[PDB]
Amino acid sequence: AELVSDKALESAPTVGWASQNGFTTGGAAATSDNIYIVTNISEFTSALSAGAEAKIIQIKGTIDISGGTPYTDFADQKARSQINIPANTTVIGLGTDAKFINGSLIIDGTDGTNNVIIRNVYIQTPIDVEPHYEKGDGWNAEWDAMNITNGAHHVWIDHVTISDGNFTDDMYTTKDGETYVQHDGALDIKRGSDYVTISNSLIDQHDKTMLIGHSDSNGSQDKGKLHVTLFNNVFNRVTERAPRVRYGSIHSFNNVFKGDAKDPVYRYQYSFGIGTSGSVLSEGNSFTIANLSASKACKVVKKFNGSIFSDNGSVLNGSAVDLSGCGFSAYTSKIPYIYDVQPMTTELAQSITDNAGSGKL
Repeated sequence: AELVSDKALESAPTVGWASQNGFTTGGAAATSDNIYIVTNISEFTSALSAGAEAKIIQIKGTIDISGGTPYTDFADQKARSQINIPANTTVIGLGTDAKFINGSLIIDGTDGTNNVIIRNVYIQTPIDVEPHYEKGDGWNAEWDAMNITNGAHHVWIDHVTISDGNFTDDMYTTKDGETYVQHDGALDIKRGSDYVTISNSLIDQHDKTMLIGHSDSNGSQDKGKLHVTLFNNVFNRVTERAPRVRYGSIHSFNNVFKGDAKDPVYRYQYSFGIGTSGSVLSEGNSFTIANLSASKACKVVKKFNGSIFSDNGSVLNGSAVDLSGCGFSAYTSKIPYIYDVQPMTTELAQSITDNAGSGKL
């Protein structure tokens, strides 16, 4: 097929981990026969089967991963909804309505997957039709919007939007006196994955959001990996976990967080969650949390089994913050790439808001 989106040939920016120890170029080097334009699930997987071949897959309209047939059970959903992205792929949205629904975009590096670029597309979080019951922990949903696992590396998420969509948590029903939880995390990055850059993206309206380093026992595999750079993104109405990281080395700068500690549906808990052996370097970020007094600024960065967190020139409700008294060790590791962290202002944050997410490339 032909190439419509001209920016489809782009590679991740010099800035970020996805450009360290190798470049992320997706299917740029795709041959004309590896340049598709899918409009439905059949075509989508049909193209994706080019496997490790350089490919440019253009999304036109909404792709209903369910193919119109709702999932009968867990098996069914597992079987059909987990769409895999093969190495050297560039999934780019066309125009403003590039959307995916009833599924999960999986970047599983078990078969060597690497060098992926999901760009300019909306992914509405999937609804698990058969949540497991962890007695004492109640109902638990299974699928995310996008999962990067099993060593996957050199992935670039840009102008992507992950949201709950037409089905938000306040629409949950209740099964056996418990709340039928049908949403898992929005974006996951686990089991050895590395070199990831998320930019100009929007995660809006969701509970458990981004979990990096799924388990704090997996250490050995996760140790010294999971380098994620997040900049110019917007986390709006997300309950917890901008990055909630174990082992990882998160670089979140010039991002826009906006929520409300008393929201009716997604109550702000924190943004950065420093987990076991995790480290986060926050800079020039904008934290606009309704109902959050400056005298409680440390609510934005919560501890777990970690401590390495450093922030620079970020703001809470339009004014400089000081997380220094929150009790964290300094981020001593170096950032290999060169970068310009712009001084966060109302203009900037306002600007970042306008250009974050799909349909705005």
